[PDB]
Amino acid sequence: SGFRKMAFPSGKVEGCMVQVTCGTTTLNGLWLDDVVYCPRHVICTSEDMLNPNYEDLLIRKSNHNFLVQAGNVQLRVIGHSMQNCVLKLKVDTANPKTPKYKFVRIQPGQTFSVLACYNGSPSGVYQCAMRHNFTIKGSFLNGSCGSVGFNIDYDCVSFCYMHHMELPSGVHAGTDLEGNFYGPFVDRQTAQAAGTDTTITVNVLAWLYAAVINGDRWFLNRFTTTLNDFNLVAMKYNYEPLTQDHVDILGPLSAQTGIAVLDMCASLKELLQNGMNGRTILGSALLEDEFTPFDVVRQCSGVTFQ
Amino acid sequence: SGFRKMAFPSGKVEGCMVQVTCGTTTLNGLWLDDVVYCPRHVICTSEDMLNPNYEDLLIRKSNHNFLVQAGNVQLRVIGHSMQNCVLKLKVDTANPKTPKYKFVRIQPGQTFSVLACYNGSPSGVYQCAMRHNFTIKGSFLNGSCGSVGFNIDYDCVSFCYMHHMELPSGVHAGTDLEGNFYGPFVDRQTAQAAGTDTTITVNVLAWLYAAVINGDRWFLNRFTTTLNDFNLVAMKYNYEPLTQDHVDILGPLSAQTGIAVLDMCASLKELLQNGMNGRTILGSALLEDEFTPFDVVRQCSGVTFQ
Repeated sequence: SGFRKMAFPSGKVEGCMVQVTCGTTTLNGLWLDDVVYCPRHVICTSEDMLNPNYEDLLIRKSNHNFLVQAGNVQLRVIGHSMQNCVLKLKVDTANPKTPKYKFVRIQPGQTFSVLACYNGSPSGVYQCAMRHNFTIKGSFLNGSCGSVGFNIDYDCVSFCYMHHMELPSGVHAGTDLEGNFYGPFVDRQTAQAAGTDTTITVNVLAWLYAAVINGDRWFLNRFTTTLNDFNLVAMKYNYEPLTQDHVDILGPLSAQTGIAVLDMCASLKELLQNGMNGRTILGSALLEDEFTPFDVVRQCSGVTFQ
Repeated sequence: SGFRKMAFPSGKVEGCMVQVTCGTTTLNGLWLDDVVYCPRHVICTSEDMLNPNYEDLLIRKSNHNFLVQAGNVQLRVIGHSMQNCVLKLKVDTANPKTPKYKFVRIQPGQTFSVLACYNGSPSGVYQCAMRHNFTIKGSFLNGSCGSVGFNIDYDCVSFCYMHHMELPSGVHAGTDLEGNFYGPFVDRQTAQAAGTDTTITVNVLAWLYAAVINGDRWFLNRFTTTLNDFNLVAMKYNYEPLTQDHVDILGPLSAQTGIAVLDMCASLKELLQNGMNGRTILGSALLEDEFTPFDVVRQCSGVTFQ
């Protein structure tokens, strides 16, 4: 028992992180097979970032201008290509430590693990969620660009995120591994507002299920509700409207706990209206929304990876 | 910027986890060099755990009764020894993936990363702290025993924790890697009460520094205080008494922020007396105490490991 924000074991991704330098700029790349993936803004100076023309900046770069270092090993770049907001560097050596992998573009609400890296070296691992406004709330300092987010399934690593920017508000923006940003963000040092950060309702419900499984039952109430009545409340508190797909995803947890989804929604309603009255749920004094239904089933049934 | 509970990258420890089976019991071991370390209660049935005589139970076991599996590889056990509450199994093969490592016994307040494992396979990684009552607040299901806690420094993995028990209250107890339990706990299925779980004051202060570094400044107040006056408050709220060693450890963070330790203590005081009035600090609605001063300096200056 107990319930923790828990990352995937990072070892498969550690073995893929390299350092990429171009002129004076150093950041992280991901070395899968014989291709190194990195933020295209590796070709930029501090000044370029104010208003980069990436196509023009890229012209003044050749293969040899990209230094790729895996630990101390220097990799040889024999080809480069810009794909959306990421550079692909062809190298002469396949990564021996390449795992089974896929590139996925995730939907808002889905969670993943970040391996925060500096100079091609891993420093730490934490969980986060793709927010409904296409930001993440990470921990990223200068040099962290190219750090990646992922999920693991048995032996397959699904990369879903590459870190590119911090917005002036201090939240984080980046791309999938095809180089398309999540949301409206651009790789330019200009003003960019996020948008309303709505709570991921289906995640909060999952976490309520988790609490119940773990003996934290005080918030269960006598009431039920309707999808429409609940959603009236959700919309007042900037909660994502709950859909019948959401109800479906919560079915297994409903089944294990014997608590119908809508009963759980009525508990949520009363929490939103009355607050927590200074109590906690699973050691938090606010409603947590960065656990997916899958995250809870995982942690509650001890799923394992190779 | 941003501040997250962040584990060490787990890859060095992944490569050390094996599965240990003895009769009907399976749990995790740690394979360092040619020795496999595991909870001695691997020799116990469910019934034995009510009142085990480990010395007597161990007599009816030979080398061949310990099956050790690293992935699919079966390791050969050529020697066994019980040291406190852990078994050491000598195997005929040195772990090729053995890192530089040490065994450390940590002090209350210190944090570490847990790699939660089942059947010798890693499922996830999270941070926790050794509490002042020698428990940890983990996430552990059946089969998790032998999962380890650690810290990394450059290339050296310091193991400080092996998971052994869940107490009837649902918190977690275990040993250092010499097999000595943290606290008064025993490897027997009997009633065991934890003790008062006091807040780790020096950690809360660190996390206040962290918040300030990250722009969360609302709780800074006009006041200062004294060690004795603060401690009068700490003792009322079940906070660890702050010592001058604590003040010393916070010096670098005091220096970076220009906020004297005792000014920060007076802010804490007012938080303890007035609550948070429904605001948050670094996205929490309560005072967090599982970041060490070191943890904050780490995350705030991007320290890296090989």
